[PDB]
Amino acid sequence: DLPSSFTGYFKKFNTGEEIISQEILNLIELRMRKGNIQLTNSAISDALKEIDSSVLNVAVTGETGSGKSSFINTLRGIGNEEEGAAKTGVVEVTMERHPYKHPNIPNVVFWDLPGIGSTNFPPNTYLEKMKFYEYDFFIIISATRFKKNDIDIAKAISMMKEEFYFVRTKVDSDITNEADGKPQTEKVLQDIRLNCVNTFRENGIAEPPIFLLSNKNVCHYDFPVLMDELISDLPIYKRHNFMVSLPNITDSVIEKKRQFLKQRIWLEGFAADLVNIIPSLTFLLDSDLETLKKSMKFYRTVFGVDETSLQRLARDWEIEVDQVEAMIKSPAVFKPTDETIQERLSRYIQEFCLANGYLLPKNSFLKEIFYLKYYFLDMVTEDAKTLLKEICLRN
Amino acid sequence: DLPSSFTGYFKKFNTGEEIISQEILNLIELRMRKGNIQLTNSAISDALKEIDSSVLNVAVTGETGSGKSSFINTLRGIGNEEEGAAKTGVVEVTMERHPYKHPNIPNVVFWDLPGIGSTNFPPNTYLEKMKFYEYDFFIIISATRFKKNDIDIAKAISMMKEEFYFVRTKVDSDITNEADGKPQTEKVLQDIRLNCVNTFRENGIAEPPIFLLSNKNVCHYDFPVLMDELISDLPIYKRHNFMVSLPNITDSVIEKKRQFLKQRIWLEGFAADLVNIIPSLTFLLDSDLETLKKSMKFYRTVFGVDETSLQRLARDWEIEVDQVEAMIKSPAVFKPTDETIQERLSRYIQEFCLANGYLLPKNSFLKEIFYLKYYFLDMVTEDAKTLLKEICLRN
Ligand SMILES: Nc1nc2c(ncn2[C@@H]2O[C@H](COP(=O)(O)OP(=O)(O)NP(=O)(O)O)[C@@H](O)[C@H]2O)c(=O)[nH]1
Ligand SMILES: Nc1nc2c(ncn2[C@@H]2O[C@H](COP(=O)(O)OP(=O)(O)NP(=O)(O)O)[C@@H](O)[C@H]2O)c(=O)[nH]1
Ligand SMILES: [Mg+2]
Ligand SMILES: [Mg+2]
Ligand SMILES: [Mg+2]
Ligand SMILES: [Mg+2]
Repeated sequence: DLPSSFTGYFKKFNTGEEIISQEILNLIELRMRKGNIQLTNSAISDALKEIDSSVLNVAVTGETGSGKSSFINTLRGIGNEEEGAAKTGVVEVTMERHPYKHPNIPNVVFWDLPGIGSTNFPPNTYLEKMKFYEYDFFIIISATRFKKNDIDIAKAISMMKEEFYFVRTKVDSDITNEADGKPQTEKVLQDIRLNCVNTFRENGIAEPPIFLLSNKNVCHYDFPVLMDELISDLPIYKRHNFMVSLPNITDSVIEKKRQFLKQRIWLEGFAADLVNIIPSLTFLLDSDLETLKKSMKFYRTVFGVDETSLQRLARDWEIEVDQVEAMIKSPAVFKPTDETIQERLSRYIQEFCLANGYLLPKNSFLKEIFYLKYYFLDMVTEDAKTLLKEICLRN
Repeated sequence: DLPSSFTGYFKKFNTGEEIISQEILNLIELRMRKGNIQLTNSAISDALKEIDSSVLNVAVTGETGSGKSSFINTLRGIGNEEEGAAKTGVVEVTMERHPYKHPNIPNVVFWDLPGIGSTNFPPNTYLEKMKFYEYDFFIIISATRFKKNDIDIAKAISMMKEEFYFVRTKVDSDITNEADGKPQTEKVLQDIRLNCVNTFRENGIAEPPIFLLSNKNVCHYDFPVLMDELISDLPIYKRHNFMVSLPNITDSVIEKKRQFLKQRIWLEGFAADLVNIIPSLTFLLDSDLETLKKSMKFYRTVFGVDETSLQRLARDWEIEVDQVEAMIKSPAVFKPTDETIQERLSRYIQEFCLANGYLLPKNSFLKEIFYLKYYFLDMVTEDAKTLLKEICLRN
């Protein structure tokens, strides 16, 4: 039956890839069996509302000149040259916090916090004037080893039953400087991980795990692990909003993004009344057409394959966007061509259903718009991996 | 007579533009009158030797993340991307000094000094392990206001009868952040100059003058004044080597460079035996031809009009060097063209002497090579100003 099926699509994903908890999924299944379409749709819409309305506030504290402002621009996927991005080299020194919303996901805000050092208030008033209660978790950055200042902040955070994370930036510079001129014969990474703990263990018991990374190289070292760790500690419903905002550094992250978005499509489709009508018949409406345009540009912006991000492969090899656009099939979706869109989308739907079935029990179907979303999602995901390969060979 | 004339060319320059002191010029004039060509030439060659052999060691101390490493690359005229330049963002943290010679003037070495803060030794051993006696003068950098650490270093420097200079970097970021969003109605510069003194005056009496500048904008604010101030405090004979290494930020600096080089040409010409032979006759030798090539590429590298620096106008407007080379007459000197070089240099000499005479009393002349140097020097200087205009309109 339908209740059985909706429950199961959630099962093909991993336990850490759940867009919604098992507590609510069983609540939706229960309502569905009741037969009251009103309450069922409402519960699903509420779940979607909870996810979409979910706000994440990340507080970042750290000594000057470590890479925390560049760390803000890194996760946001923004260069250190833009005006909307955090000032990457220069430091504010306002004793005043400044928020930074994600360019694509406004519900994601990063806070650059003044180091306790150079604050003009006793740490008792430091934390209060900060308003740290509002944040979901803390990120602690240090360019070298973590000093007492940073450590004392950590202890307070741990004491308040909140999560914190130590981030050691500029690891690339250490390896380069230490290795420079020496023979070919990952020792630097091991020395730094101990050095951070050596200062920790001196005053602070039970040194926590520390992540060594480089804001200039998001794809290597412990950068991937940190993102994975942050999501797991976050509440189930909060993972969705944060996940899509993360940098597309690997195929795993890209695929993970696809998986979450796939579940949201499933949810959205179910929130809408199901039908007995097979898609790919007659023509689509302008309203549903515009909704696909908004959904498409949303998927493209998340996987960094949007026209704005298409500006940044043009600089990698000095190659115009058109040339970059040819590799991927994303931009060539809403392009005015002789081959109408009403006849083009009619083609996408047929290929998808023949290869993947209708995803639902016989005689039951999702609205046409939802099947197109799965197709686009798959298309953009594949494009992200294709674009990724070209990116990795350079720089 | 000849003694009278050699003395006078030095007089047409400013008192602060003297490549050599009045104490030695009078020594050269005395020897000349004696008639002993041996001692006279030797004295001049010694003067040239003293200047050329002159070594300058600049120690730079400062708290982390102010712009002192970028300050090293700024004066050297090197980007923050090169390997030979000081690591511009990242910080060494080796508790160990590192030298940086000028790319064109090896006798100019900049030292990035670890802040007293984070040194593991008492300041009594700090100064000693530093070996600060070797430096001619100190540059003190601070990204905001100067702390007790910096101030105590300053007091010790002042106490040792040595010159020091306070440099406040990143002033551009302060003005931008403070002005951001506000109406059109130089207040920021006045507030910072007092803030530096406010911390100074608290413990340190007689606040010294402080220079506000930006490593991202060498041409504006107090950057020009600092260079002028540094040279004046330096010993006469040491000015030459440092001057030519300085960034070509203004016409005044470029003209000043020309003036010093003009005096050196004069000296070099006099060190060589003078003749009764007029130049621009017959043909030049390959040895003198090669000497002109070395002297030309030397002048071009100083005024930043060399082929290496010609790479950096190509990025300003995305314009190939050839296009940049057309504006200036520097690169088109040693280009294989139908119009031989033996006939080309024969043209430069005639135009120069007709417009500027022989610079010496009747029947007396400098060697041909020296007149060509004056011509090239003038040509390169004019090219520097021409190139400067194109640079200033952009960025
Ligand atoms: N090699 C390397 N350099 C880095 C890294 N992160 C930052 N930097 C360097 O440090 C500068 C960035 O300073 P910034 O990020 O503002 O420091 P911060 O950690 O944000 N703290 P603050 O906000 O006090 O400055 C840049 O000039 C850049 O060269 C990194 O991961 N690797
Ligand atoms: N706006 C602005 N930013 C600057 C200036 N100087 C440096 N910066 C910024 O700060 C970083 C440079 O750090 P750096 O120069 O190494 O600091 P420093 O003063 O050399 N001291 P240290 O050697 O300890 O780092 C760059 O990322 C750059 O954005 C300046 O004059 N203006
Ligand atoms: Mg910041
Ligand atoms: Mg929490
Ligand atoms: Mg340095
Ligand atoms: Mg001195």
